Amino acid sequence: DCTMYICGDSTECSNLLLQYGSFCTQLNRALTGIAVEQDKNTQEVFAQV
Amino acid sequence: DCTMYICGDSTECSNLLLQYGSFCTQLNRALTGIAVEQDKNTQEVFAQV
Amino acid sequence: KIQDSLSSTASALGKLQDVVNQNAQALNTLVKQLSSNFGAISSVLNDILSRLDKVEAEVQIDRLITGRLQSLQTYVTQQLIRAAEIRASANLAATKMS
Amino acid sequence: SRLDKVEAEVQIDRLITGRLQSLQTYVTQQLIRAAEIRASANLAATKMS
Amino acid sequence: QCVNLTTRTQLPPAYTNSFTRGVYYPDKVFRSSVLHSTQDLFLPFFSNVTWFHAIHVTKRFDNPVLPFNDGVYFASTEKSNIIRGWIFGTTLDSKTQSLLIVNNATNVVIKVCEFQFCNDPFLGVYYHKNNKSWMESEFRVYSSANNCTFEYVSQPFLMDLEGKQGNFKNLREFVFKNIDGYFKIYSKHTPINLVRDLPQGFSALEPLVDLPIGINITRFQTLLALHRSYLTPGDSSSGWTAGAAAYYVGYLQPRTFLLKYNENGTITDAVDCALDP
Amino acid sequence: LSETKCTLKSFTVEKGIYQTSNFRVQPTESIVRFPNITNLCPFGEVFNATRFASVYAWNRKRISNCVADYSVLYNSASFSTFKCYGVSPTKLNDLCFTNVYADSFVIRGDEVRQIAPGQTGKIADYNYKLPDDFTGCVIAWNSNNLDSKVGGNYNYLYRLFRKSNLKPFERDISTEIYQAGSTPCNGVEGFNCYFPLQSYGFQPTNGVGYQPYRVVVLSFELLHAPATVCGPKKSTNLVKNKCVNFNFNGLTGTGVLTESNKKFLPFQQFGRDIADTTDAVRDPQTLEILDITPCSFGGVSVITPGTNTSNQVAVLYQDVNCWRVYSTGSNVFQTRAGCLIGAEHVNNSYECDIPIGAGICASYQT
Amino acid sequence: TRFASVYAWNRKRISNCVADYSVLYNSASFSTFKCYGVSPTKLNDLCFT
Amino acid sequence: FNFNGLTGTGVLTESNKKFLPFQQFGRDIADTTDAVRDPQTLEILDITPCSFGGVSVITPGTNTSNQVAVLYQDVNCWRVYSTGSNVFQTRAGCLIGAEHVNNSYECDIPIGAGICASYQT
Amino acid sequence: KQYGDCLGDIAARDLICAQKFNGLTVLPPLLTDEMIAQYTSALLAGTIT
Ligand SMILES: CCCCCCCC/C=C/CCCCCCCC(=O)OCCOC[C@H](OCCO)[C@H]1O[C@@H](OCCO)C[C@H]1OCCO
Ligand SMILES: CCCCCCCC/C=C/CCCCCCCC(=O)OCCOC[C@H](OCCO)[C@H]1O[C@@H](OCCO)C[C@H]1OCCO
Ligand SMILES: *[C@@H]1O[C@H](CO)[C@@H](O[C@@H]2O[C@H](CO)[C@@H](O)[C@H](O)[C@H]2NC(C)=O)[C@H](O)[C@H]1NC(C)=O
Ligand SMILES: *[C@@H]1O[C@H](CO)[C@@H](O[C@@H]2O[C@H](CO)[C@@H](O)[C@H](O)[C@H]2NC(C)=O)[C@H](O)[C@H]1NC(C)=O
Ligand SMILES: *[C@@H]1O[C@H](CO)[C@@H](O[C@@H]2O[C@H](CO)[C@@H](O)[C@H](O)[C@H]2NC(C)=O)[C@H](O)[C@H]1NC(C)=O
Ligand SMILES: *[C@@H]1O[C@H](CO)[C@@H](O[C@@H]2O[C@H](CO)[C@@H](O)[C@H](O)[C@H]2NC(C)=O)[C@H](O)[C@H]1NC(C)=O
Ligand SMILES: *[C@@H]1O[C@H](CO)[C@@H](O[C@@H]2O[C@H](CO)[C@@H](O)[C@H](O)[C@H]2NC(C)=O)[C@H](O)[C@H]1NC(C)=O
Ligand SMILES: *[C@@H]1O[C@H](CO)[C@@H](O[C@@H]2O[C@H](CO)[C@@H](O)[C@H](O)[C@H]2NC(C)=O)[C@H](O)[C@H]1NC(C)=O
Ligand SMILES: *[C@@H]1O[C@H](CO)[C@@H](O[C@@H]2O[C@H](CO)[C@@H](O)[C@H](O)[C@H]2NC(C)=O)[C@H](O)[C@H]1NC(C)=O
Ligand SMILES: *[C@@H]1O[C@H](CO)[C@@H](O[C@@H]2O[C@H](CO)[C@@H](O)[C@H](O)[C@H]2NC(C)=O)[C@H](O)[C@H]1NC(C)=O
Ligand SMILES: *[C@@H]1O[C@H](CO)[C@@H](O)[C@H](O)[C@H]1NC(C)=O
Ligand SMILES: *[C@@H]1O[C@H](CO)[C@@H](O)[C@H](O)[C@H]1NC(C)=O
Ligand SMILES: *[C@@H]1O[C@H](CO)[C@@H](O)[C@H](O)[C@H]1NC(C)=O
Ligand SMILES: *[C@@H]1O[C@H](CO)[C@@H](O)[C@H](O)[C@H]1NC(C)=O
Ligand SMILES: *[C@@H]1O[C@H](CO)[C@@H](O)[C@H](O)[C@H]1NC(C)=O
Ligand SMILES: *[C@@H]1O[C@H](CO)[C@@H](O)[C@H](O)[C@H]1NC(C)=O
Ligand SMILES: *[C@@H]1O[C@H](CO)[C@@H](O)[C@H](O)[C@H]1NC(C)=O
Ligand SMILES: *[C@@H]1O[C@H](CO)[C@@H](O)[C@H](O)[C@H]1NC(C)=O
Repeated sequence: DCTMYICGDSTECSNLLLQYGSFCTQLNRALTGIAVEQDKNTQEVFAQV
Repeated sequence: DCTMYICGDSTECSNLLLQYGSFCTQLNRALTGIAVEQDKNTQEVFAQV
Repeated sequence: KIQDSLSSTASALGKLQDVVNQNAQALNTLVKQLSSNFGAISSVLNDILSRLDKVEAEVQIDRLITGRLQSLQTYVTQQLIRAAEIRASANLAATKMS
Repeated sequence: SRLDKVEAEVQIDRLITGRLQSLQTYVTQQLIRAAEIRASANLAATKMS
Repeated sequence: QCVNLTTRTQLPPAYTNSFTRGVYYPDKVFRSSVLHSTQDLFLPFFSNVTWFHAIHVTKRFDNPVLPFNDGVYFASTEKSNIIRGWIFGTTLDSKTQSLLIVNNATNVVIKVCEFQFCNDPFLGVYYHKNNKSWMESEFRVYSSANNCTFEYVSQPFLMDLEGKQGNFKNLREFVFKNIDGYFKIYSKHTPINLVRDLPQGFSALEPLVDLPIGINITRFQTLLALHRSYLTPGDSSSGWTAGAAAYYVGYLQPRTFLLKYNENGTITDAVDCALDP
Repeated sequence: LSETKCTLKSFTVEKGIYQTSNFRVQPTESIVRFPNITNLCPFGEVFNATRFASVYAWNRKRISNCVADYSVLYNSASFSTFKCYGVSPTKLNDLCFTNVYADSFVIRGDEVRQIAPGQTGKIADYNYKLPDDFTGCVIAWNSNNLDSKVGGNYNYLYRLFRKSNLKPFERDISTEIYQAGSTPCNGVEGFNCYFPLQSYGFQPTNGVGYQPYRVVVLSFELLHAPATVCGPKKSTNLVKNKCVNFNFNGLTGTGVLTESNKKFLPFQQFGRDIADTTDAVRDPQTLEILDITPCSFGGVSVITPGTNTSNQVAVLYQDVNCWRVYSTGSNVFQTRAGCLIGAEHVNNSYECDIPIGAGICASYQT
Repeated sequence: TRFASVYAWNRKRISNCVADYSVLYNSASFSTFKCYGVSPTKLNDLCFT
Repeated sequence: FNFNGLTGTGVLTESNKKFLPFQQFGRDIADTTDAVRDPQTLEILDITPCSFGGVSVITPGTNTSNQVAVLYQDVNCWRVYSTGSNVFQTRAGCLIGAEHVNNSYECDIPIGAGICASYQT
Repeated sequence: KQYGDCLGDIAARDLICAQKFNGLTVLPPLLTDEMIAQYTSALLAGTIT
């Protein structure tokens, strides 16, 4: 959670962070890819039969 | 094209960007490697015979 | 049956379409990230250069330059990481051909 | 607590830039590690078969 | 001269949903075919707006003093021009300054004076037989106004005072904000054909005016017009008929919205990013 | 070829094909389109006034439809303070201003420092506060000759007590008894019950810190909305379909101007794209929407054998269909990767030497 | 009544008190007031060590 | 809160920590203030953030429906946006808005820890 | 890990609480360990018989 890591509970920091929203969407896109790939790894190794 | 992405048609931005020239040469070096590798991939798959 | 299954369903070639989509989305994200202020008073160089003189303008233009260079660096790093995986797939396809 | 909302932004933008770069470094290294884990999982899926 | 009103019946307050209404153009920059994310004071989606009206020759005549927390969404469905404006202030007496926006059937008057407002401010419309004519008759709003730092009077006009009979035809939406000494108003007139409630729809309000009034505003009150004629044989305090009109009041909050700009420059849809997951 | 030599940072180039900067076009003219306003701004009524206001009830004046040639003040006026916020002083002549308001009042000399964003003090707390994100200029000048009379001048008041600080640009003209204790004041001054306004005492021989100062605060926005007040810039003719430097209501830039399909609402002056760059503008003199397009466009690659072998080059203009080329001559060949200029096209087929793209290769042969 | 010479300047400890500097608004007038490491509009909300 | 000028947001609870007489605040590894001594009563208190816990929303296409189920990992069914019928506790968190069936199907929407969701009649 | 478990100084003491209070979540895998064990027992029963 970008806003919680960078800004915590600060509202001013969040309003300032609204400039960098594409970068956080990008970070979470990459992490989501990694996560579904972990599940696909386990599938391709164990669910052959 | 670094100068077009970062600076557009601005001459002042270009003169200021002349400090970061190694970084743009580096970026384009990496991208050029990727491009010739794409061509090598297609070669190694299809031009075996 | 192969031919009919291909001619009926539209999303059978999911992996190739995913490659195409990922490249297109990376470029479009790189274009959209030109709207970031990166801490400057504006994200438009012409706005900054219209309002501020050449000494107060550099403080903002250097912020914009640092941010946009970091955007390009992120794009290139992710392209290298994706090219490694595409090259693994191409080596597998070259092994399957042989 | 110490600075008003105009002097505070100069510092908060520094903090935001730094923390976003921290997250970016984390995600980049997670992608590089996930590539190696995926190579290992492909090898394990080949050894299974 | 500042009469109080009697013969009003007592009814509980009503409530109504805000089916995605109250969106306004955030800036003055033109955009097309783009989804623009914006954070600003906005009326949240499916909000709980309070319902007031004036009805039944007199049963209901609602003009209470409402709060003005950070901004007001104000809608009014009417057919015979009963809503005439508002009063904005903090104590609404002559100790402090107040903002008066009123349409006296002839001009739009915007004043920032020190008004000594009435307990029941209203305007009057009289209906004459042997004429079948309705004419502006009363302006019982304030007792006095001394130190008046701002004033605007529009170009003259004549708007029809006839009481219409039928459905509500006109929906008029207004967003009022008070920031940095400016009183911002955004408006949108929409034709309707409806009986009872808020028309569920979407319409983006357009910037109307920024007034440099520079006052503190915490409460406000709506200015209605009542009808008086031979059918109302009482005195000033008792004997008058309301007509038919209703207005709704919602409050703005700092929200993030995702606005959808058309291929032309119009906002056609929006998302309330904090409504639900 | 020299762009490559500089990019490689060497005087030698190996055989190959190299990307260079995109095709650039330089602007041929400069364009200035400001509105056709003629009146000079009321510098006389604002700066040269018989009576200024008290700081507690400060005056706001709307400025519209005028030319802000402030060099008319050079002959008569002299300012101890002139600080601009969000704009540079040397840029005011090339800019149009959006919602100009002039705030004016008279304060003590020791309080001019308090008219600035983020200040505290008796003025900034109780009389006149500037917002933190203030765009405009603050002007002040000593007025001891005009505003100080022998025996003290007691016309200028200021609020001394107030239950809470003012908001930005908020005005408080209330005059009710300030209750400084817990016991109530029933509208009469007494013990811990003070009238909230006190008068400056402006004797002529007061020290410079206690001498009257006339302050003017100008508020505006820049480059976001239609503007009527504009700086002194001589306006030129409109040039379309050509790479020009433009200046529309203060917004500078470079590009090609063409007529547009867009319809701006009457309160709109600029249009922006996803990257927030201005891509449409309404001409201030003739209200017509125009579209702004960059001049530089199109990728360029230079094909070289080693500079050790030759100094000939062929240039590939992807995104050109043979023109927007650096030079043309003989040997213009249209490939699917772009227009190739400087290479002779043969009909034989060989193994690839220098990959050009889309099935075409180049080589240095006899 | 008496201030010190700059060469032998006086240092005074302040403790156990409430800093409501608005009591100076009636009597004092300062040509210079510059704060370092803190914003002037924040002094009412802080406690000083 | 505002403790001696230090502002912030959180939940205050009584602490095991013992501050030396010259100490007023306590910080964690990230240097955020996590303990404070109350100035009026000299008792140590612990500051804990208010926001906590991951949330996922499960949707069929908005083209198909506007129903959603929300998964609150780190909740054991509450700290939920809304509750009603259909509260199901999985090992990945509390799932609210989905009906739990006894059959087993191939995965449609992976929820985690062996649970999947789908939009069926 | 519930909020009532991280409530108090256990937040600073535990590492997972410190991660969760800063927006860093660990998502559970899709296949449980029992399911992976069923897959391996199926592979064993297929290869044995
Ligand atoms: C100290 C420095 C000074 C600076 C000065 C800057 C600001 C001064 C300018 C003020 C212009 C205000 C324009 C908005 C209302 C007048 C609108 C107008 O000039 O046309 C008159 C027709 O009315 C149109 C409007 O609505 C049109 C539909 O009839 C009216 O409808 C009325 O309510 C509905 C009853 O019909 C009220 C009123 O608008 C309310 C204002 O918020
Ligand atoms: C310009 C404007 C500024 C005005 C005010 C600013 C600040 C002035 C405050 C001064 C407080 C000083 C107190 C600290 C040491 C005194 C120690 C004390 O108030 O307790 C007395 C008991 O002694 C404890 C200490 O040690 C306790 C063990 O006996 C002593 O031991 C001694 O040496 C060991 C022999 O027993 C010396 C001494 O401490 C040395 C000081 O460094
Ligand atoms: C209308 O009614 C209000 C109260 O409902 C009257 O205001 C009161 O006036 C009396 C004496 O004039 C005061 O003792 C009360 O304290 C007032 N109440 C309020 C709320 O201010 C008002 O005078 C009436 N107006 C007329 C002319 O009938
Ligand atoms: C509506 O309000 C306007 C503004 O007060 C009234 O017009 C003014 O009338 C007075 C008295 O004749 C004049 O002194 C002002 O100069 C007028 N103002 C302007 C500029 O129009 C108007 O009479 C009112 N109409 C009704 C029906 O009450
Ligand atoms: C018909 O309308 C006219 C004006 O349009 C009315 O004339 C005025 O009416 C008021 C109140 O009735 C009187 O105080 C004025 O003295 C009248 N002035 C004129 C010009 O006559 C007229 O009264 C209306 N007819 C009826 C029957 O009410
Ligand atoms: C606000 O109103 C008060 C009360 O009318 C004004 O004070 C009077 O102003 C006149 C004109 O200068 C003087 O002749 C009186 O002696 C003043 N005293 C009173 C209480 O009557 C005051 O000037 C007005 N102006 C502002 C903006 O404060
Ligand atoms: C957008 O603007 C256009 C131009 O004002 C509106 O008019 C449409 O224009 C197109 C192209 O000429 C025509 O094909 C349509 O028939 C026009 N529509 C009508 C009936 O006016 C258009 O309505 C606006 N809105 C949208 C959503 O396109
Ligand atoms: C705007 O007006 C409100 C109401 O008059 C003010 O709020 C009051 O503030 C005083 C202290 O300044 C308190 O004693 C009252 O209890 C408050 N009343 C309410 C309803 O909150 C507010 O302070 C004014 N705004 C400014 C900037 O002064
Ligand atoms: C360069 O332009 C020419 C025409 O200007 C293109 O040739 C045309 O290609 C289209 C393909 O859809 C054909 O329908 C036309 O009949 C062709 N015209 C001629 C004159 O042959 C050519 O394709 C363009 N070059 C590239 C590589 O894009
Ligand atoms: C949610 O809470 C319940 C109890 O509040 C947990 O169920 C317990 O699990 C432990 C495992 O160590 C058993 O020892 C207890 O006997 C169980 N209690 C009951 C009454 O069932 C449950 O595991 C928690 N949910 C998750 C997924 O963590
Ligand atoms: C609107 O608010 C009132 C005030 O409590 C409440 O009774 C009513 O239920 C709310 N409306 C809805 C439908 O939420
Ligand atoms: C200001 O006013 C004085 C006297 O009215 C006049 O002499 C002087 O020229 C004026 N300055 C200008 C040029 O505005
Ligand atoms: C001046 O501008 C107006 C628009 O306000 C325009 O109608 C008029 O033709 C212009 N005159 C010129 C172009 O000189
Ligand atoms: C390349 O360089 C070497 C040494 O500079 C030279 O001997 C050789 O002749 C050059 N190649 C050609 C073909 O000119
Ligand atoms: C190549 O062949 C085509 C047709 O075969 C002919 O028109 C063209 O002139 C030839 N080009 C050369 C270089 O002779
Ligand atoms: C005031 O603070 C002291 C600590 O110095 C404390 O002992 C006393 O009880 C406090 N009084 C209160 C809480 O009013
Ligand atoms: C999905 O979208 C398409 C086109 O909008 C529509 O035809 C289809 O009915 C939608 N699916 C469902 C199940 O509603
Ligand atoms: C599912 O099965 C369990 C026992 O295996 C039983 O307790 C429960 O009631 C069943 N639910 C349904 C909907 O069949």
